[PDB]
Amino acid sequence: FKNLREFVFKNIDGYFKIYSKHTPINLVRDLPQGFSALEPLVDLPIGINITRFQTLLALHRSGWTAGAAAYYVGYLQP
Amino acid sequence: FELLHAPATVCGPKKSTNLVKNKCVNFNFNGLTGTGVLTESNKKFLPF
Amino acid sequence: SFTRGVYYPDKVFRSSVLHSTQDLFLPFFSNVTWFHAIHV
Repeated sequence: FKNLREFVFKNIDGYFKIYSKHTPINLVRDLPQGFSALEPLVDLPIGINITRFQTLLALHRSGWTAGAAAYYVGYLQP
Repeated sequence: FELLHAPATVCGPKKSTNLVKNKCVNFNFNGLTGTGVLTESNKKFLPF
Repeated sequence: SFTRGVYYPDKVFRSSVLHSTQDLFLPFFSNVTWFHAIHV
């Protein structure tokens, strides 16, 4: 690939926080071995609980054939 | 006026006071309260 | 996961200091579930 998107989504006390980072990296697959701190990019007072998460994908028309990409999910722990 | 379990996104408070430099003053910056002198600084703060 | 998932804990600015905080973080070198958008 040529670019890396990093996002952290959290929901605490009714505020939902999105931390974002862009890092251009050339790698076939998997996360790069590089340290990047994610700068908070959105903070919104949503107010509702979040128990389920679903990502949205861009379907490429040929019958759908999605683009070759890797999306990684890591659960935050205390 | 509704007050439920969520962020209170409707408010009316605000405080525009004139800043004074190089003088020992009591300052309140958006909820941070302290006492001291305020000076121009060369600290490169990140935008957030 | 290697060393990724670290975010700024707050809007507090710190210069040349080590700061220890307990927040919700992604553990280092943890197993992360990865999926491919394309289906063959």
